Amino acid sequence: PPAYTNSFTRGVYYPDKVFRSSVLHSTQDLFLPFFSNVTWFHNPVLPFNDGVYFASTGWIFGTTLDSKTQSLLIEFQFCNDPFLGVYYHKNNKSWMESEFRVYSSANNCTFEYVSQPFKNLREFVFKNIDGYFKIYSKHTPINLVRGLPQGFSALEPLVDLPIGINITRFQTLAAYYVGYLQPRTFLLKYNENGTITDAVDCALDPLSETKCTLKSFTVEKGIYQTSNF
Amino acid sequence: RVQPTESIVRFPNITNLCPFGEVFNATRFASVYAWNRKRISNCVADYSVLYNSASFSTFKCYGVSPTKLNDLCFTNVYADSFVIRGDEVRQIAPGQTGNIADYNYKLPDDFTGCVIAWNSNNLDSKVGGNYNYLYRLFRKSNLKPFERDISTEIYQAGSTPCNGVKGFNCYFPLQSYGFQPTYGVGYQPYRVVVLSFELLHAPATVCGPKKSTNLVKNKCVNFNFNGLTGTGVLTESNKKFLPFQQFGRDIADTTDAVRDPQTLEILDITPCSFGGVSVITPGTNTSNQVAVLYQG
Amino acid sequence: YNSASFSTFKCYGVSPTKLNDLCFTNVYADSFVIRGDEVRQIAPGQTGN
Amino acid sequence: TLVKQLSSNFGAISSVLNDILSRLDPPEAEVQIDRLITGRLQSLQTYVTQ
Ligand SMILES: *[C@@H]1O[C@H](CO)[C@@H](O)[C@H](O)[C@H]1NC(C)=O
Ligand SMILES: *[C@@H]1O[C@H](CO)[C@@H](O)[C@H](O)[C@H]1NC(C)=O
Ligand SMILES: *[C@@H]1O[C@H](CO)[C@@H](O)[C@H](O)[C@H]1NC(C)=O
Ligand SMILES: *[C@@H]1O[C@H](CO)[C@@H](O)[C@H](O)[C@H]1NC(C)=O
Repeated sequence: PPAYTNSFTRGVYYPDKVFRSSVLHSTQDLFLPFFSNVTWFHNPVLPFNDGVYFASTGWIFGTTLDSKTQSLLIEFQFCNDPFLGVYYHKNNKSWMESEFRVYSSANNCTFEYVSQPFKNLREFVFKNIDGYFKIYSKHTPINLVRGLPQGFSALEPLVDLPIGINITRFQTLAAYYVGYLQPRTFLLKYNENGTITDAVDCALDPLSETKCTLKSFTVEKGIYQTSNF
Repeated sequence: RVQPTESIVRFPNITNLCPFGEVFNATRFASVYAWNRKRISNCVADYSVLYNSASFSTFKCYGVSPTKLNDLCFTNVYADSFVIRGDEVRQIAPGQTGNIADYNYKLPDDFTGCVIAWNSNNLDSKVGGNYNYLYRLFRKSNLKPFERDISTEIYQAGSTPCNGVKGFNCYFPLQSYGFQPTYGVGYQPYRVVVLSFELLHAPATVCGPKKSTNLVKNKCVNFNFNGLTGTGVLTESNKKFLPFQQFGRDIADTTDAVRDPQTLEILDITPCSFGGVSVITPGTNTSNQVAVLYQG
Repeated sequence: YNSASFSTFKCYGVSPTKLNDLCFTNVYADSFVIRGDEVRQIAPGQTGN
Repeated sequence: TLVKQLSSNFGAISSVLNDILSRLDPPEAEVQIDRLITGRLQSLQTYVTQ
């Protein structure tokens, strides 16, 4: 039973590696359109389009999920109901990972990486372009229950892992939001500290595309021309 | 304008050497139908040291001068190793049509790299022919740049069903080279490698072994930061990058702040003093002394 | 091309999948009947009797 | 607009002279140099006429 909630100006992330300060630069990249309905779930298989926006208060990427093609985890024969189990022991008051039934076996492996061992809100953006798997995130503390906070917050990149394989489906491992990225062009405002304070759409609203044409956040009273029909 | 006084060079300290033994003459080479791809990172790529392990008979590049390979550092170089016939070396070219160039591994029009191939006499030649190497001949549609095919279906010609239904006009697209030493030189096996890479799209990874020098500030000189060359003063930067920044641009879209690869610091860039020179005179007939005026 | 009634239907030097889309000048046809062991002899780069 | 005109490749490899000079040999350098020069000259002519 999926639920639909309107997005509120979220999903802006630094498009490139360059530092700009107090500039009104514009660029085109795979972004999240503003005010778009996003599925709300409270473990279905979700198709992976050109881009995904995950934000909730363990991920599985693959195609067949039967140890026939390599699958990103963060050749595995996934179970019918793959999950993770943390058991609260009675002998000692601690939470151990007694139950582990994520997959069956791993025969062939291409790349393996293990990092260091490891109320709020986590935002995640996944995109595979030119064989690179880039993850964007920001751990933003909030104290709300329902309704994504209004405002803006950039998403700094975490790391790039070069894999470059087919990704069509993904399954998560409890409320989470999933949105889909589309090719769009925004006008990314910058400040003295070189942070993206605000941004504006260029295809949503004729006023927005007027702002896009003028390259400013204030529109003087009068008539303007934007595009061609 | 004032001329630079000296020059400086800064390059990350890397001692690893890129392994080319498997890329060059080795025990096995892949097929054109399933072309192998290898990743090269965090090592040193030299070209003059490539003339002692295996013989070279084809040394050409498209987009990069083959005499500056030790001058500019690279980023994410790709090497594709496979074997094709000797009469197909011209087919591996940007925008040049060909049987392999259409129904097999192709090359994008904006390719920037080198294509290297050498003749194989008996390394990949058998008396009865080499049937291990397969080359596609039939395809429903042309491949997009850097695409692989693994399907073993029987090509469909006409209205007769194929793809497992063997019958009329059903042909297997994969044929065998059948390399034999008795054949002509134009049909001998050729081990071709393709070097594709990106420049200034990310932090530098594979660079030439030319060492860095001590950093000098307050004097505008020729600087080369990670393959970026220019001219300007070097001064400390009060503005602070994020941990994932290394370049800086302005409204003019020109580089002005570059992270030092060695000391991991930030240096601001500003061109040397520049302006215009004008002179005034009270009249040639009256006298000869003149005055000099500078503008900026 | 899709007659499905010819024992041998082969085109050499051109793509047999695209021939009703090319304009030529003259067409010359020669027809004769040969034995079953002589079909392979009739081919480019082939010799025999 | 005159300043923004710099970043256009004009059909050449890149919009910066330094990259072209280092990457290519002198015999092949001119093929991009003249391509850049024609565009920049056209931009200057437009600016001066305006
Ligand atoms: C999103 O779609 C759902 C139904 O698919 C609809 O109920 C909801 O109103 C839509 N949201 C927007 C943007 O109007
Ligand atoms: C796993 O790797 C081995 C060794 O390369 C190979 O023989 C085997 O076919 C691989 N498994 C699958 C399912 O292809
Ligand atoms: C990925 O897989 C889908 C089906 O699972 C297929 O349609 C698509 O062509 C594949 N793409 C690549 C690049 O392998
Ligand atoms: C910019 O950064 C400085 C350095 O911390 C800070 O003092 C200043 O408040 C920042 N400007 C803002 C947040 O507008």
